[PDB]
Amino acid sequence: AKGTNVNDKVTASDFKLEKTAFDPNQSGNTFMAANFKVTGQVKSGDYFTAKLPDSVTGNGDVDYSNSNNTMPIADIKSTNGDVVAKATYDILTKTYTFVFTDYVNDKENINGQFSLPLFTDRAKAPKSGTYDANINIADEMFDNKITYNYSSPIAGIDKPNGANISSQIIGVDTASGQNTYKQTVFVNPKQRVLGNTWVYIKGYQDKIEESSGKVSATDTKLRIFEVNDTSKLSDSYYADPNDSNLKEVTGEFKDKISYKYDNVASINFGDINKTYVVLVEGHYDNTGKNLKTQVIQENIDPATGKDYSIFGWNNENVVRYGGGSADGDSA
Amino acid sequence: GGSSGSGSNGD
Ligand SMILES: [Mg+2]
Ligand SMILES: [Mg+2]
Repeated sequence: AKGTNVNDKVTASDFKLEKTAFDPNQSGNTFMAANFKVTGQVKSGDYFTAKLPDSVTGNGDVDYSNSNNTMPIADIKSTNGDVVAKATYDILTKTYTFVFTDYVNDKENINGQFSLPLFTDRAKAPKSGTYDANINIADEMFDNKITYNYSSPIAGIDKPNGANISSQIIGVDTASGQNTYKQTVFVNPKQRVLGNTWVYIKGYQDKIEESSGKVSATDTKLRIFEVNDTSKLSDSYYADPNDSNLKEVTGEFKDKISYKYDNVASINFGDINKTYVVLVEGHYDNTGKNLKTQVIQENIDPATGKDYSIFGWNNENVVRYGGGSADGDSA
Repeated sequence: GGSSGSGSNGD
């Protein structure tokens, strides 16, 4: 029974970010860690909170939309095993709520510590740069400066007509059992002149038997957006379908998409000129093995006819973990 | 041995 907010009775101490700068596009993240003391006593149901700013998240590329935007967090326990608090995280409000167990009833003067992984907010920190990241714990603000150095999505063969494609898995549902994923593909970020262009989306890289991903007309939904100003796309791979910079052309690709070949989707872009965003809504099996994907783009020269080029891009994500402990007095 | 992400599962 979630009851009373006792932020006024808890105080945080020794706050440090594990590191202040990283690359979210190369599995970069960090941790917030701190001690806390409960001046006074509490009981089963009392709770305290931590709150994340716009710049960061607490779930990262793991999606919890099909799970009521609530992600469970590892129990906070004593030395001798018993749970001292149950912890939860709200994605939408970026709120950590630690609610005490009955363990704390017959206890007094509770001290503890936690370590929680922090990731980027691809939507709200869409560009590489230095952001403000002031974390709140127990009605107390801790100022930090965070710095995201994204590996640019603008990548490809180094000829004026060379294939160039990038992608990123920015959402993965591991909790629901629905097993879904959201991936953003950047087709032609160099926006160079390309001829007879083809794009392939695989959910397996080199070995099918090694990536859980599944691509077919059933498990995969695709949306395609003509970009107006490539100068305004995110470095974080986040893409807003309702951005005016994007124009959905999905209705123009009816007879240009194929799921015939195993675990791959073909997209006949043809003679293109601009950058295109492809929103991918896919699924992965219950084989328990990892989700590994690959996007491949190939093209000729519009002016020549020869001058072939092909380019591949691998994706995979890593899981981090939270940790916490606490204790009081056995009387 | 390219782009990769990171996230949390809580459990
Ligand atoms: Mg306080
Ligand atoms: Mg297939």
